[PDB]
Amino acid sequence: DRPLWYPGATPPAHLDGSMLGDYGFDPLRLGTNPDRMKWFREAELTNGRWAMAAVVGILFTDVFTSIGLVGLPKWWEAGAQTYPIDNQTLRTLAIIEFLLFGWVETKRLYDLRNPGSQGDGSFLGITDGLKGTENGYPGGIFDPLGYSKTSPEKLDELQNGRLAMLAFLGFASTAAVNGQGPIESLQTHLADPFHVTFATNGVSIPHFTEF
Amino acid sequence: MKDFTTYLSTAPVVGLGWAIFTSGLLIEINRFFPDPLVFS
Amino acid sequence: DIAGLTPCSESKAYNKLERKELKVLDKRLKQYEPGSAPYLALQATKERTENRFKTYAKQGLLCGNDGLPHLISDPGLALRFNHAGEVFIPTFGFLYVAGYIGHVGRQYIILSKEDAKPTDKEIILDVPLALKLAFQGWAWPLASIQELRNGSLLEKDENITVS
Amino acid sequence: DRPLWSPGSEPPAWLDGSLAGDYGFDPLHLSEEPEMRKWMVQAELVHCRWAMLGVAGILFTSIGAKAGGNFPDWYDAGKELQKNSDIPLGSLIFTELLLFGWVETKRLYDLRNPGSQGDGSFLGITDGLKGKENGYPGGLFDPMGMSKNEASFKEAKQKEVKNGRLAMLAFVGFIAQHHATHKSPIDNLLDHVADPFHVTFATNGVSI
Amino acid sequence: FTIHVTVLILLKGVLFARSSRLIPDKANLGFRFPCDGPGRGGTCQVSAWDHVFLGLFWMYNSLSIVIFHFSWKMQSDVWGTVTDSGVSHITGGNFAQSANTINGWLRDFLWAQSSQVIQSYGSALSAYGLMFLGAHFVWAFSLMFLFSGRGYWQELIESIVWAHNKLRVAPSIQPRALSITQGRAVGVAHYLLGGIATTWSFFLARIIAVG
Amino acid sequence: EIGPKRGSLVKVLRPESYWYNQVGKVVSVDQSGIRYPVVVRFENQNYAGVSTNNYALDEIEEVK
Amino acid sequence: DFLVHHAIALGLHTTTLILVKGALDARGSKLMPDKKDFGYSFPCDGPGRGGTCDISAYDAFYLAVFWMLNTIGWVTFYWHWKHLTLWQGNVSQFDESSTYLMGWLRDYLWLNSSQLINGYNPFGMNSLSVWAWTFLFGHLVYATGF
Ligand code: CLA
Ligand code: CLA
Ligand code: CLA
Ligand code: CLA
Ligand code: CLA
Ligand code: CLA
Ligand SMILES: CC1=C[C@H](O)CC(C)(C)[C@@H]1/C=C/C(C)=C\C=C/C(C)=C\C=C/C=C(C)\C=C/C=C(C)\C=C/C1=C(C)C[C@H](O)CC1(C)C
Ligand code: SF4
Repeated sequence: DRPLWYPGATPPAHLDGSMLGDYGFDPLRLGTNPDRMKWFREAELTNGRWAMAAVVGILFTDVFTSIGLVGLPKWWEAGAQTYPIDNQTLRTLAIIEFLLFGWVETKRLYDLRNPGSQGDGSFLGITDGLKGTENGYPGGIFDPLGYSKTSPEKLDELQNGRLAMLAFLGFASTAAVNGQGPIESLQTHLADPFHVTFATNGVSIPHFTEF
Repeated sequence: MKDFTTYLSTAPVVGLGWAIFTSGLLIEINRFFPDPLVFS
Repeated sequence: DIAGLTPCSESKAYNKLERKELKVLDKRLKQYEPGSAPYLALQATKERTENRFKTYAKQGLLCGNDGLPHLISDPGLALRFNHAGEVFIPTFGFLYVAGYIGHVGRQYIILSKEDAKPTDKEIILDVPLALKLAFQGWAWPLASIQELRNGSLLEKDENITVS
Repeated sequence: DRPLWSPGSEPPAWLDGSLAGDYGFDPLHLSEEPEMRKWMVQAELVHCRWAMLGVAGILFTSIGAKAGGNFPDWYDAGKELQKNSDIPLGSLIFTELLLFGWVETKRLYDLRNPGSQGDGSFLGITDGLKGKENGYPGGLFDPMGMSKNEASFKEAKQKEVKNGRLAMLAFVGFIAQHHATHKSPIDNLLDHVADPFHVTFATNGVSI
Repeated sequence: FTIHVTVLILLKGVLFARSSRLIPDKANLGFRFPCDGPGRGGTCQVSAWDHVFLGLFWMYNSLSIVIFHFSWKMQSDVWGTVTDSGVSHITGGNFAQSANTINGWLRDFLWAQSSQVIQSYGSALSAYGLMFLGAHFVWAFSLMFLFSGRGYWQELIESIVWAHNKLRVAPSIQPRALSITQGRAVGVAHYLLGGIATTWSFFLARIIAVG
Repeated sequence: EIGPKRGSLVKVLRPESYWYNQVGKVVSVDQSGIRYPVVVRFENQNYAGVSTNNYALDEIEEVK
Repeated sequence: DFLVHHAIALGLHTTTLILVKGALDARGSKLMPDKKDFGYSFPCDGPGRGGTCDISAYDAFYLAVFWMLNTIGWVTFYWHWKHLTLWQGNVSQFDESSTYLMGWLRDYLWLNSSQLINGYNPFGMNSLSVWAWTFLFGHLVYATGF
């Protein structure tokens, strides 16, 4: 077990066992039954892995935007910029997004139920590559860099993934009361820290004391 | 004191503290953001 | 609009009802002096009344021929015509609170019955335990489906019958 | 075997006399249980230590105001200093609430579990940040070795409490003889020293 | 007539408390007991307690009339504004002609003096208009207790205990229906409270808004 | 021994009983040929206030 | 009209519950495992077992009639007033006042009971005197049952 989210005396009951990114953080005891703890673990990954690849489109691009290299729009209004384009792809995108994910995800849903269960003649000829080593960590998807014996580079995958999940929650909240992008919000806290915060300007609290 | 805390743990007393909380919370929730009907 | 109802902003009876309810206070305000406390009390009520009417109009409510706001319940029409906060969203707010009361009381009942003299624990509560469960019930839906999918929610024909 | 608040009264059974500033004073039978007693001695000391730290701040300013320096009354000081400050209210509060939640929480879990914060998690500090006693830490909060002797540590605990009880009574004084006179504490002192017989609480126009 | 009857109910309970022809041994059963049994054709409300429970309704009925007498008489024949030419009573002196008929007590007292209470919405007397209704609710609510019996209720709770048992959420303190004696007491209490509170609203609103 | 063991819990099968499909401790068992020997004690009271009753061999079965 | 329909549903569902219970629990209850041996209509099983007054299926039908009359009352009170406003031409009377209970007591009951109550006045008598007499006659018979 890795260090404790409280340094002091918060005894966990079922997290002493091995697992990735185990810091003993389960007050509500939602991981008591092991069968559904096994399910929530994969949820942290798909949310972790998806959130990180999403945060780059908000982050890697807006940094280049504030510097002035590109004139792309902000994420809070990128959706209304696509469909008015002459060469556009109007909303058959919601449904095709579901028809495409529905094929992959149920293949992932039936793996957690029956691990390594991809029949011999079910797919054309690549039935062997689709078998996975463990749940959440398949083999033939990564081309290099998964043959070490100390496999816990996974801890980087989680600490980076949990962090990004905070980012989008902050992007969405910052972009609902500040009215500006995430990086524009950063340039202000650096230029005038004490004035631009969640307390006084960002109306997250009813503070009206003009005296 | 062990018996006093036990008296305070009876049903009539714990319910009195509950009522002051729920009623105090609702009245305070009507005093500020006055008379709500539609939720934004 | 829908169901032959006008919005409250465009209605005449809605504004008629505002001019009426303010006229009662203005007549009542004439009796007292300007700087007195009864004057301050009525002016505040006037300020609240003016705020109640404009906020209900701003919220896209629907007022009928009588001039009073009406609510819509079908989520389809509510979402289509932007009237979801009225009924459809109040339903989820209450269910989360109602479930929280159930998941808490159910756990206090089960845990006290695992010990000696559970009858005393009902009339003389274990307040440290009750507060512990009351602050652990924020994610009550997760535990329910966890307990349903597991099968430890329901009892199985170990209950008393009558015939 | 020791002095008491009212001579001749039988002291309570739970107040043995080991605690600092123990005079057998608990008619309400509070701190009769070990766990509550373990909580109150830590509550008394913080209410003390904040009183000393605060009351000294009032005397320093009220003396500097009487001498000529630009210091305001301890009352209505947060109102006139915020009018002309670059830090808005709200950014100053949750800089205090957020920073104290760290300390105030670590102090809590040393109470519920002694020696727990010395695991070395916080920046690799182990020998410090583990409590010597309940409300009396050391190592880092005692840079000078003024606590590695039980003979001189037991009486210092008696002075920390005696100058403290006195201190948080004084803060109640400032509240009271401000509401009556609406003047600084030091000004009320020089008046009593000037005409002791005439200017007392009886002649303030209040409390009668 | 209302006083001689109220004495009959109480005095009968006193003398026949210790023994009667129907039940020669009541003293061993005690002061308050619901019934000896379905035998002798029926022995329900034979105790002295149940005589008091009956005397309350009569006593309440007798006292209510002694109040209507004071209100209509003093409004019509006594109270009023004095002018240059005599006195103008509140109800024009209608006690002499209308009171002889029961319909007069329904028309000229109830259907008339209830105008100030009904029309109290939107004024300072609005609380009396609410209590006027609230008092009717508690009065009727008592009828569930007086008319029914603890048998129907105890069986209903069993079918409710099944559901509370099915979900493993049941009280260790078993639920039991209100006792026969309590049921009767609960009735007369909610009965008198609703019967008395109505007048308390029907009077003060009538008289504060003078006439 | 004729019947269940002392101190053993058993489940009732009288349809008439307040304790039907419910569990109780065996207080004692008589081996003299009585029709209803098995004495059982429950924590929950019945409607009258009695918490014990003599049951038979066929009317009781193993727990749960 | 929304609230009136919902109030009706409450009356219909509860009335069925009072009856359905007296039927299914007619054969036996935990309080009385053998009701079938006694009959449909009996007094009670005695003051024992905490009290058994009004258990029989007859006593369930007995209690449902009170609710039945209450349910049909609402159904019928809603028909009359909604039609009076139509016949009088002022439909706005029902729409604005039927949303709160004092409207039912003020505008329907107390108001429309003016010509009736004056059936026999101390000055004279109209043709509605027979109805005011019957009006009270009902008020009295209802009280004698109490
Ligand atoms: C976790 C990452 C994260 C970060 C780095 C920021 C950063 C910022 N937020 Mg923000 N925010 C976040 C999450 C985050 N937020 C989330 C999850 C929410 C929803 C609850 C919000 C809601 C929010 C509002 C409503 C507002 C900001 C604002 C701001 C800016 C000013 C500081 C402030 O108001 O205090 C931040 C206040 C908070 C309550 C969030 C702090 C708590 C986090 C979780 C602690 C994390 C620890 C530490 C900082 C991590 C270091 C990461 C770093 C090295 C990259 C600043 C750029 C203000 C603005 O207008 O921007 C100009 C503003 O009005 N935030
Ligand atoms: C005003 C008179 C009155 C009232 C209010 C009721 C109300 C009720 N009767 Mg009922 N009944 C009555 C007269 C009345 N009855 C009469 C005269 C008879 C014939 C004698 C019956 C015979 C009868 C039978 C046979 C049955 C009922 C049943 C019921 C319940 C049905 C379920 C329900 O509707 O949910 C609730 C309805 C309400 C109106 C809620 C009432 C409580 C409100 C919400 C007040 C809330 C409390 C508030 C906080 C104030 C508390 C403060 C105070 C404690 C100090 C219900 C509570 C049935 C039942 O058992 O239900 C399962 C049933 O079987 N009744
Ligand atoms: C001083 C006057 C007084 C009054 C008015 C009451 C009133 C009450 N007591 Mg009581 N009590 C008293 C003195 C008093 N007590 C004394 C001197 C003792 C000895 C220490 C006790 C010991 C005692 C015990 C052991 C119990 C009561 C219980 C009760 C409640 C009966 C259960 C019920 O009907 O609701 C039924 C409740 C439900 C079906 C669901 C719970 C929802 C409730 C209504 C919410 C809580 C209501 C809250 C307490 C109201 C505020 C208090 C009120 C009097 C202002 C009732 C409100 C019982 C109880 O459980 O209290 C609630 C109970 O077990 N009392
Ligand atoms: C944890 C307590 C608890 C729980 C989980 C339930 C759960 C349930 N009850 Mg219920 N009930 C309770 C207490 C509880 N009840 C109490 C105290 C009473 C006496 C007034 C009743 C009387 C009752 C009746 C008459 C009926 C139910 C019914 C039901 C079922 C449908 C929900 C409903 O509408 O009920 C009704 C909800 C209430 C009457 C409100 C209960 C009062 C409060 C809000 C709940 C008590 C919480 C508790 C005091 C807090 C303790 C917490 C602890 C940490 C200290 C459902 C499974 C119905 C059913 O049979 O299902 C088909 C039904 O007809 N209950
Ligand atoms: C903590 C110690 C303390 C000290 C040193 C003082 C000192 C003073 N107070 Mg004061 N006061 C205090 C506490 C204290 N007060 C408390 C707790 C209250 C609230 C009850 C008051 C309420 C108060 C009012 C209302 C007034 C004063 C006034 C005064 C001044 C004139 C003395 C007088 O009129 O007698 C008044 C004395 C008292 C009412 C007794 C106070 C109670 C404490 C416990 C007294 C004993 C303190 C300590 C144990 C012994 C001294 C320690 C040390 C000096 C040796 C003087 C500077 C007057 C003033 O403004 O001066 C012009 C004035 O009008 N005080
Ligand atoms: C003996 C004491 C007593 C008396 C005398 C009364 C008298 C009365 N009560 Mg009652 N009441 C009492 C006790 C009493 N109460 C008690 C203890 C309670 C419970 C606490 C109640 C609760 C109660 C309620 C709830 C009500 C009454 C009401 C009434 C009045 C009935 C209204 C009426 O019918 O008008 C006069 C009746 C007539 C003019 C018709 C007379 C019928 C005659 C006698 C029969 C003739 C039949 C015919 C000629 C034969 C035909 C034969 C063929 C050839 C055609 C009436 C004056 C009602 C009321 O308040 O009035 C609004 C009401 O609803 N009472
Ligand atoms: C709040 C806020 C606000 C303001 O305004 C701003 C700021 C300051 C920014 C803040 C925030 C922060 C955060 C939270 C976050 C960020 C970032 C991250 C975490 C991530 C990314 C990002 C992340 C990520 C993961 C991305 C990428 C990665 C990867 C691996 C991909 C791919 C791959 C894989 C799969 C495997 C193979 O074999 C290989 C490859 C092909 C190579
Ligand atoms: S009160 Fe009930 S149980 Fe007693 S004799 Fe009468 S009907 Fe039977």
